[PDB]
Amino acid sequence: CPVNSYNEWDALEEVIVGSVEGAMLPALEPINKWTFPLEELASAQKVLFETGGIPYPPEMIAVAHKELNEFIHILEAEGVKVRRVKPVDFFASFSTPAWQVRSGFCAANPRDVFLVIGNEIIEAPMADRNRYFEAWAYRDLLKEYFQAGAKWTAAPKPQLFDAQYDFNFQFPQTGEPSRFVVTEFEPTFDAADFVRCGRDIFGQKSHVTNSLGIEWLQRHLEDEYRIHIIESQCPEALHIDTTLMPLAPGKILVNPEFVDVNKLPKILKSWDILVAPYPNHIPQNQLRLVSEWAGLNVLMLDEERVIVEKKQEPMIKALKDWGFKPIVCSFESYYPFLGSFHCATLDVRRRGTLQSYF
Amino acid sequence: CPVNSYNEWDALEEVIVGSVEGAMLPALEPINKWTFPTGGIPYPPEMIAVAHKELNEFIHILEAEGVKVRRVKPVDFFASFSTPAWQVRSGFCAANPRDVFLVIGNEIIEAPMADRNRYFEAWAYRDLLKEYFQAGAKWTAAPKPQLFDAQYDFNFQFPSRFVVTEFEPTFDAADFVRCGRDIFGQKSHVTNSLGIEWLQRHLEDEYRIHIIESQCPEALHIDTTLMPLAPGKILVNPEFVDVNKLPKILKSWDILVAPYPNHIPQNQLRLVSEWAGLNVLMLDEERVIVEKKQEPMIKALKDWGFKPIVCSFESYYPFLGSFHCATLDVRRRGTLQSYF
Repeated sequence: CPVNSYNEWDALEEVIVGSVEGAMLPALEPINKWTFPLEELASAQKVLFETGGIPYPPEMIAVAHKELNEFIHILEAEGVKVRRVKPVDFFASFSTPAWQVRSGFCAANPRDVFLVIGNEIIEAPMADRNRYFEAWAYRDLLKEYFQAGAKWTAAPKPQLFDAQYDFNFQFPQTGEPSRFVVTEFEPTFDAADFVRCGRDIFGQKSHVTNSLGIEWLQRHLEDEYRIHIIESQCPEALHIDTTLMPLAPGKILVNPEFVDVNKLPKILKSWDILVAPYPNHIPQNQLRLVSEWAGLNVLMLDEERVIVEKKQEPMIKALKDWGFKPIVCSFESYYPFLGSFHCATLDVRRRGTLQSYF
Repeated sequence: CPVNSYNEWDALEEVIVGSVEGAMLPALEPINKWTFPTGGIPYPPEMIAVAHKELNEFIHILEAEGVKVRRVKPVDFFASFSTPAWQVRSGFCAANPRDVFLVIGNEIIEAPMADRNRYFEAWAYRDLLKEYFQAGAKWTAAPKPQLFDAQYDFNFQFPSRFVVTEFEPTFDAADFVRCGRDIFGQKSHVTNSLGIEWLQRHLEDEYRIHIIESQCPEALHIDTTLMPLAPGKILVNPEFVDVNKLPKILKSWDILVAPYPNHIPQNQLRLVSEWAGLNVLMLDEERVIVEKKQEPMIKALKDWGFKPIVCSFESYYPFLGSFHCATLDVRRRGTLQSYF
């Protein structure tokens, strides 16, 4: 079976890599405006439109395609087979009986759309209406893997009625408990709100993943897996792979601003908590949807070799001091497409078996 | 758990029933024209009204027999919708729950349906599905198909051969009938080999799916062809099935060959075949709902030792189903067993 991946670190044999061609800007409503701190909202709301329909600037796609090519060259030189997803018509509008949008998004972030659990690929029930058909660019690959023995399932496709979103939402106060824009109307989650450690999987609630979605995944995986939910302190939370990143058995990288290490699930007590260094560096781009914590979005080729971004000099040094072997790559041109190395990949085959590590 | 159904015959406790409200006529192209003896046109209100009346008496019969009957949500079938690759003028209706979902034990599976107009047909059921999930049910979807032009043979002509191609997995749930650890299915104008193979893999830990060969050139759904009525008793359509070519495993069962109806349903709009009389619903191993004009079937079931419960339902036929099509048995009292 060509699909076999149980965690983030077993020796990487085959990976799907995203594509920035034909990419359309994120839509501001009703989710993504809440990924901006209030002081960034003014600039972002000029750039991003209500329901999509605006392409990424061609020059941004071109520069990102160049760094993507170098990233792929590194992967191949390190012995990984790379499957390049082909663009499709993200510019096209689509509609359901209840709502319509002006375009899709893009295929830059395979990690958001699918979970790989052992020999199974699961299509996520995504809360973002503009991403309703994002699996389409991958269906050639999925049908190939299914023909060769992979399991392939979907969460029920959500309706995404207005009831799924809190239109009175406001960020909590500094004291108050966390809260996000999605409601409990129906199950939704993005796959990248989860990271995989064999029989134990860690997730978070976010602006796209609600309790019903987590409950759905726990029931789907209940025979063999346990899902543990962390609390993020990031008010803009959307995806966990700049917050909590397993690197190897017994080693987990944690964001010091988004995680209170003293409130982490107790199962993590047997592991070494590697607290990420501060980057002292804000990436810049003509659209600015960056978080400074993009440096945590690393990709493990095995328990030792880790791809990390060239300007993340503190992360590179910490990884070396922690015993890893960083392989550096320029990749900040990918950040406006809302991912770095981990977001940009789906690790469909890592050599290994299902174990418990805690 | 409230969802618990392993076959077509264990004592029936809870059922979802279809609705004809807001129904849009079926679209001819590219599937349905090959199944008769892009939408946007409603069913005549008079046709809906008469069907609604007979539907209410069917529901009354079920409730009088101790069954809990759940009704769906009224939704906008008139609305158009579109994907990046295609658009349609409307949906269809919620008259046929049996087509849209498969109930396998405690799991409800949403079918990957080949008919573009039925892409959102699960929407009328989602309040119930979320209730059952909240109460412990498993709830899964086959990957939602793209339904590109490549999925259909537009130059199709009757010869077995069907309109759906092998571009991607598609099936309608009603192309399968359930016998505990063994399930019977068929290829049809909407269910292809990739679709069957998907379901076989999804259910491989506990179930075996046996494929029969339909002789019906218009084949669409198996529940007028092959109908398990009780352990060791299966009703077979003599025109659609060669009894000598049935799966070897059926050797140990009694094959009950359906009588000929000598009756063509009379309606202004006639889209189902004369074999609609096989589309019966079992309330247990003995009580069976059967349509009032199907006098040969009523007599045959009686002689075979069943207890027919008669109901007028021909006004539902223009909506492309009868009793089995119009229901989804979510709970029958029983466990998973082998019957072969």
